[PDB]
Amino acid sequence: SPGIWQLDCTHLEGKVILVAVHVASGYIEAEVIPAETGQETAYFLLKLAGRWPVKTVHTDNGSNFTSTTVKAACWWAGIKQEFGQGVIESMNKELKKIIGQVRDQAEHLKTAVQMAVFIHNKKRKGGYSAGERIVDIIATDIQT
Amino acid sequence: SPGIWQLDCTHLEGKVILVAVHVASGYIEAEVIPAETGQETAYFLLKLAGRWPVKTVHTDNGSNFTSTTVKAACWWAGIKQEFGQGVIESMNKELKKIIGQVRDQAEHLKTAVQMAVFIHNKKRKGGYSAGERIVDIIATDIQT
Ligand SMILES: [Cl-]
Ligand SMILES: [Cl-]
Repeated sequence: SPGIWQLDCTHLEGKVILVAVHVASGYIEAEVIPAETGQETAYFLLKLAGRWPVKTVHTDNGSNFTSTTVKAACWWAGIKQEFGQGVIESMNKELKKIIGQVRDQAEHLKTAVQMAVFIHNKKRKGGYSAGERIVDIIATDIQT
Repeated sequence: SPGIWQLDCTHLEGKVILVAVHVASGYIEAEVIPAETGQETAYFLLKLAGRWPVKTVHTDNGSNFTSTTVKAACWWAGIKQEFGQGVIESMNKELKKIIGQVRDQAEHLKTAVQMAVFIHNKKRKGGYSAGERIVDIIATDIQT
C-alpha cells in the first residue's frame, strides 16, 4: 500500500533519531531531534505529509501517538494510525550499520545520519534503489 | 531538467525560512532555521539530496554557497552549482501567500510553513499538483 509509513525513534550517542520508513519500498527519512516529544513527532509528521502522500502511519511504540499535539497534526494532515514487519526491522538495523560506517565522515551525529539516509536511499538492491521504488510506486498509483 | 533545484532564504516574523523549489515541477521543500548560517544550508542540502536526485542547485544569493561547510556538503553529495526564472518567483510569493492564509491555524511559524508546504504541493493546477509532477518527472527519467 503506497501511503503506509512506519515511524520509530532510535537512540545513539545520547541522542534521538526519528526514522520513518515507507513500507512498500524501504525508503527512509530520518532526523535527529532534540528530545522525544509530542511536538517533535507532530512536526516531523506534518513535514513528511507535505512531501509524500501519507495515509497511515504505523509505529512500534503506540504511546508515542497519544499526545494532543500528535493527534492535531494527524487530524490536520488527514493521517490515520495504521492498524495492520520484516522490511522495517531490516531497514532500521541497516541504518545504524551505515551510520556506524560513515560516522567518521562528519563531526556531528546529525550529519552522519543524513549521510546514511542518502547512502541507504540510493543503493540499488538486485535491482532498483528504495528511492527509485518509492517514486515508481507513487507514479504508477497516481495514474489510476 | 529533473535534477535542478533552486534554493533561497526568506524572512518572516524575525525568522528565517529556507525554501527549495524543484524547478521543472514547482514542488517545494522548506524549513524554518535558527539562523542563516553555512551549517544550516549545508545540512538542508545533505537532507534534500538523500531524498531527491539533486544534481544542480541554483540560488539568488551566490554568496550563501561560499562557506567551507556548504562546499563540503555539495562535494560529498555530488552536487554542483547551477550556472544556467518565472516559476521560482511565483512559487516563493505564493508560499508567503499561503503562509499568510494558514498562519492562524497554528501557534508557531514553523508549523504554519509546513502547513503551507503541504497545501502548495497538493493543489492541482489545471491539471496535476507539483507533488504529482515531481514524481512523474522523476519516474519517467529513471526509466531511460
Ligand atoms: Cl559536520
Ligand atoms: Cl503549533
